[PDB]
Amino acid sequence: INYYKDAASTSSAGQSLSMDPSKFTEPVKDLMLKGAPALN
Amino acid sequence: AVQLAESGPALVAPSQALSITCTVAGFSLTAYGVAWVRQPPGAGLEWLGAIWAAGATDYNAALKSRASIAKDNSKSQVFLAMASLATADTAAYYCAREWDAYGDYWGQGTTVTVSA
Amino acid sequence: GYSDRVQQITLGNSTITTQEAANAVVCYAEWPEYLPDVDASDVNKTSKPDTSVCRFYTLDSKTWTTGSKGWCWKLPDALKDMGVFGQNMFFHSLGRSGYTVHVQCNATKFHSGCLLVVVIPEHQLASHEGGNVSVKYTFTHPGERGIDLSSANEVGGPVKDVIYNMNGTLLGNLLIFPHQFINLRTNNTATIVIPYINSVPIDSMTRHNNVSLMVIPIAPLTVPTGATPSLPITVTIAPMCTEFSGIRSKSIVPQ
Amino acid sequence: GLPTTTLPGSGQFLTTDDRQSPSALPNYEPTPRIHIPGKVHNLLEIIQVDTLIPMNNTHTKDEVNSYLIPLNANRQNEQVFGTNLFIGDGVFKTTLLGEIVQYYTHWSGSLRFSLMYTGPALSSAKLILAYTPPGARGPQDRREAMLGTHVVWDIGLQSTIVMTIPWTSGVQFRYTDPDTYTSAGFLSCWYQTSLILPPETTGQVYLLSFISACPDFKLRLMKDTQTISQTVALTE
Amino acid sequence: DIVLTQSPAALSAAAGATVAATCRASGNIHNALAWYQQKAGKSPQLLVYAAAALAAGVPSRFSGSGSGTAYALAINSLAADDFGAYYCQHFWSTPYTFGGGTKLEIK
Amino acid sequence: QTVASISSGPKHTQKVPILTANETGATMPVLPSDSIETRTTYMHFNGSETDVECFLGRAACVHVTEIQNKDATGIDNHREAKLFNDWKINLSSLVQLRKKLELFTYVRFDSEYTILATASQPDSANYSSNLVVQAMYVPPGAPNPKEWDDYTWQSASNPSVFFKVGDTSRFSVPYVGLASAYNCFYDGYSHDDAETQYGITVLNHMGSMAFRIVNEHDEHKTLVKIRVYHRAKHVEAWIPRAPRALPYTSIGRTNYPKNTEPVIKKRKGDIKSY
Repeated sequence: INYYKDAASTSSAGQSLSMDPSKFTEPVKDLMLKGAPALN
Repeated sequence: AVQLAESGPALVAPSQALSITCTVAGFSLTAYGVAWVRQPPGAGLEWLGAIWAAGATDYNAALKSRASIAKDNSKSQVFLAMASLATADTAAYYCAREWDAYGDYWGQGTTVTVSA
Repeated sequence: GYSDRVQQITLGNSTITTQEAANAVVCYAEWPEYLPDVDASDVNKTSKPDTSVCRFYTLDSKTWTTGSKGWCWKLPDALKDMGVFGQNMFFHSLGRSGYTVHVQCNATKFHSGCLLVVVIPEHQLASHEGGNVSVKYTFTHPGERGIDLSSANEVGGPVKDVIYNMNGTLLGNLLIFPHQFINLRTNNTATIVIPYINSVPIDSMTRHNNVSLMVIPIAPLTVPTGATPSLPITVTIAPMCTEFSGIRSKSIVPQ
Repeated sequence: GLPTTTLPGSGQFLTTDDRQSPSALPNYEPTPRIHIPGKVHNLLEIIQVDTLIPMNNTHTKDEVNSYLIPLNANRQNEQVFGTNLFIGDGVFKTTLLGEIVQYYTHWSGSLRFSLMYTGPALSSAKLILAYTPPGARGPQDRREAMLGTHVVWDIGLQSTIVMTIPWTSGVQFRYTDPDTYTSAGFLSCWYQTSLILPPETTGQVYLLSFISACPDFKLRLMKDTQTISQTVALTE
Repeated sequence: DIVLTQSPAALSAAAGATVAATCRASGNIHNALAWYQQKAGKSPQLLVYAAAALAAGVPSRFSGSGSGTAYALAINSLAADDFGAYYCQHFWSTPYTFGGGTKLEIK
Repeated sequence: QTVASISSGPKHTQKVPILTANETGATMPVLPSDSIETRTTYMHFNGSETDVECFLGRAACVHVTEIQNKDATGIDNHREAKLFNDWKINLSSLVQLRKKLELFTYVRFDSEYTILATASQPDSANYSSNLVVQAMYVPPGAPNPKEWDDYTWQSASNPSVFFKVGDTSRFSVPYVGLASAYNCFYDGYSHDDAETQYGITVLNHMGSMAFRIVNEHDEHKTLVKIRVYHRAKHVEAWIPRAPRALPYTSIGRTNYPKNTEPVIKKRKGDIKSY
């Protein structure tokens, strides 16, 4: 229950539960399979 | 207390062999290698060679045929053996524990005189 | 079949081939795109001078001479004198651009050495004086020649200690930014595709550098015996999805 | 009027409590969020990125050689490097894993350790990367190193081994601060055969060591870090 | 091999002066150089390792510098303990050859 | 119920997951099950505390200033006499929140300010005074206070909060950045000029706060210390950065001091040591 009319007044949203690390750990153009040779 | 005490015969007739030993205290030879450096009186330091921490050896390029370094890991003794001595081998010989592959902890050194 | 080492990038009338590539980095897995209407605030119809600016511009080659600390370029500043892209950068109030940055350093199988080719968004440089001293405009805007990190500190200039990334961080932690290595054993080529990264949809291109490109030797250049103790590094940058808005007179910058 | 009772902790300012508060700016319409790449939702995303370890922290100054692990040619059976695995200390204190680890008290899960060979393409080396789980000492001769978790790494067309450090702590988390009960053990690399260099090449070649987290990595009990400090407040 | 040319042969100086000894190598050492102090009739003592880093128990008067093939050992405000013969040694694979030696004398 | 480790047995295969190329700039998600024989374990863990709204979303002290309740008769400017004090709001003067925020290039959050005021009478007071503090939020372009009791403190359009000393204030402020995020780092200038400031931008400008004791004065002096605490909320963060290693020297600049201490700990032994 929000006691104020502003969205800035509300408490924290919580865990986003996205957890998508591939934009930082695999930013490569060609998909490299785990187990494959990296550069054939 | 890292110590490398040299010991030699110190009076060798020429065209004979050296049996110069370094008894090792404070560390194990399986973990650290030992370098050998001589210094003839008046002149400068000459790197004789190094036995590495697992028995691989490297030598001075001018003295690969004469010198041979071996060790006993259990007895903590490193041996320097120079064959077919000349009179220019009169020098105080040193040992060093290796330290980032640099030589330090230099022993007191035993002077060897090769004369007849 | 097809190798992951043999790549071709054609942009405009420019082509780059490489036969010793690694897999190209697309920064934060995002391809460069034009500004959509839902993000735009500037009401001008943008000019998209596609094949005339979105093409590879080769910068001056750097010689990597075994005591080299590194090199830093600023985008869009490194391309401010590059053809029609350089002209549209000064005649327009606004501009956004992604980049394909391509770095070249070939060697023999006998050479060794490793370059860190990294792209840093908003690489705010530190002064060498500390305190509250700023870096002057002409030092964060060197153009084609970039910043040579092995050169000495100059009054008004940035700090050039490569271990602290010119900003007070550490060299090892640059790998959180989109990067590649040119390890001479493996590749002669780093290819990084950068999108437009900013808190604003479109921005002034002359007063602001969106990304910096640092090419940093991590493992030093060891040449074989009797070889030339120097390898040329060439950086070739192509703008991508380049918009320009707010056309006016040619802006005069400090130089 | 509702009869209320006031509890303990009333009027306290718990800095970590997450309540609603009145807005100083009613009807304020903030700037539209445009799409910016690289949005971070969770710090476990970005500690899966590998960053360089300064394994060669044997100098009296921060330099690039601190990240370079030297290999030597005529070496059988020897040790390349060794370290303990206190990831909030030592060689790991300055890495991106270790910097974010120091914002938390407890860590669990597996580490991802990478070595990158950077010598010439006509050089060859076989190395053995050992993880010693705790209880034993740091290994001394490669014979007690390979009794633990190890990877033998032939160096060829792919310059990177990725050794995981698997999790060994029935005490389900460890401390990020160095604690003897929650020591993670030891990491060491040894010459499996040796480094062979091609002709007309001399000297040392270098390894680059990377650390990151596996996706089973856990962090909890958020705390202040020992990295940054301050004497006086900063000014403009 | 790598020949270390250490220069000069002798440097006579009084206590409190700035003295620089120089080693020029025939190949790139990549900063794998050691400086040694040897007094009269004593064992050599490691002063500077890695061409810039002072060893354990070395006074801060000594300062190694240089990179590539040229390396310098500078002493700020010489003391009486700082006299003797100084030696380079590189450590780039092998052989670990020495320089010629700089002897510090008293005016 | 997320699987932390799968059961893996002996493998003898051409698929080698633990050999790769770091040259590609990618980190391969190599599991423990890729190089040892594992058992099945479960996470029992969601990663809720390493969430960036949990990470940046607790209250940090961002500013400590002092104001004095004091007889103002015969005082020139009232700001050097600490009768009022203005603070340009920034999250980079105190370094513990600064290092957390500067893990990211761009950050967007609604703010949540907690202002604690504490008093002290260092000499010759018969009583502790019941004092009220005005914290007036002063946006750029508002008339700044020059007196402790001038017309600017009427605050017809500026947000003010009245609160007792010893008590605390609390109010949220929305994201007031002009751009879609705050710039933690700004590689640039306000304009193309040879002498303009580098990195100091209005892209992380959050407003200003002006503080005064609203009480007139007593016989004794009262030293009121104000402690603004900031909690970020509805946090969005972009472009994770290399963490700060060196001490900071100023607000808004990445400068580090000359002749600083080495941040990497030197090892006692060689690279082989433990």
